[PDB]
Amino acid sequence: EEKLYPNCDATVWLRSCEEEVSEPLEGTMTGEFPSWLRGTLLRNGPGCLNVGTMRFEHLFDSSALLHRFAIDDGTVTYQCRFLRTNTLKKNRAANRIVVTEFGTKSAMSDNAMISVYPFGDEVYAFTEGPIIHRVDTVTLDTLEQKNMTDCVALVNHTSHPHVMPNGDVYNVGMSVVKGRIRHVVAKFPFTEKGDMFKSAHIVASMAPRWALHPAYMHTFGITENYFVIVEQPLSISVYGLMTNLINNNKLAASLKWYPEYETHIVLLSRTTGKEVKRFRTDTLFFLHIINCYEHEGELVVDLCTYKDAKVVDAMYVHAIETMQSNADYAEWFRAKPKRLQVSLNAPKMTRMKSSILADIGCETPRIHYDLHNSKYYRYFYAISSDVDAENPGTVIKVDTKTGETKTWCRPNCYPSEPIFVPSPNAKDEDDGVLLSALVWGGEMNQTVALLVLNAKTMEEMGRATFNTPSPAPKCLHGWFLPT
Ligand SMILES: [Cl-]
Ligand SMILES: [Fe+2]
Repeated sequence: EEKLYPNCDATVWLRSCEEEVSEPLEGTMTGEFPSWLRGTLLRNGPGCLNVGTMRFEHLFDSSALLHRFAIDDGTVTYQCRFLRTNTLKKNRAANRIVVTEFGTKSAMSDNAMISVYPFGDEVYAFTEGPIIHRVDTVTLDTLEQKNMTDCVALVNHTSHPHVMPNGDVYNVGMSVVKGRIRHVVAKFPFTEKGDMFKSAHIVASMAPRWALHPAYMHTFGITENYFVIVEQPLSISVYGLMTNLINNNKLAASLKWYPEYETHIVLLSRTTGKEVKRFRTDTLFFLHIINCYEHEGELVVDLCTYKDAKVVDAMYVHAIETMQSNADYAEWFRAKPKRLQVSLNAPKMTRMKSSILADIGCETPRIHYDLHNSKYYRYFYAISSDVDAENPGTVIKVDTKTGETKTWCRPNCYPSEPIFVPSPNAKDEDDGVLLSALVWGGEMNQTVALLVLNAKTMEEMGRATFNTPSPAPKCLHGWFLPT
């Protein structure tokens, strides 16, 4: 009758928005918002498990729900609107699940629920299939879609492209070249006058370790001189995926875990586009690389690591529903931030040094991205990933130099991925604020807030709180657009 994880309400993930907030909701302000903070926080995430009388069976299948916090002069409004995807249209028309999903068989999907990223002045919602959807940054209307297979011959891609200071976008994905799978880096070059998608081209590539079992990757790294590919022993079975698509099996069965093999860190030259170096580390699974950089002949790769890929199994609806009696659930979610380090001049297949960055589980990490991505940095921000923590909704700041942590948490409160915004006359790396979207657990399922933390102290500066007309689903990733 009793809970193994009494301080954790996993059912914050199991909500369906029943009514869109199309018109801006006025927010109840507490504390003191920074007056200088002006712009739009966009969020994306799962937002509907229901499809007529049917129900999705995995969280990754849940319908993409966009969120908008408009911030100006200490006032904040809230909106949320479903992304108008092909999958949503087809499922709603049929009033049932007619598209095969990651975790659900139909009775490829374009449910771009993972993230939102800027391509110049435009913003696109992503999943890892090749179709992305443009989003109106004011109204959350779904505008045109783009097909990355048509655009640059990507059959799939990560939902976490890298955005350069000059506006250029890089992303990694799979491409079939002369009947063979290759991992490729696509570049979407920014110019005011041009079209980033029209001028998109492949700038690097890499052969998979196993020709018909290419490695899955959710993120990739970039340094001054290299694209960094972390090739983990979780693979997509080409024939498996084809089979499941034909026979209408959930596509998750396409993933294969091979723990007898190690993880490789592969550097592709930004100059030549070819693999130039490769190193080894332990068998691990990862989703989010924190940052990569070169410093005085050393390569640094910071990422949030698991021992295996069981976190995927943890996010089945049934697994979430029954987690309070699951003795292994916390271990499935057991992530640890690690620094992988090696000399750039070291021989090929040298083992990397692997160090823990902090003695606390971290996920959905962010940094002072605009100034520190691909470069030396000191601080990252994340959310606690320990299911069995005293408070599993902790916002964490890690000082990578010292190992010092600073935290913010409140009872029954579940903050999102924190996004860093620098202060107007910023001197230091952590001279700014964190924006986080809050939901609450238990029966407090129709309240959302924008939290603003002081990045130096991790103290709450201010908060805007909203009530939604229907259940408020928990989001995944976002982006801040300054005015
Ligand atoms: Cl607390
Ligand atoms: Fe992600």
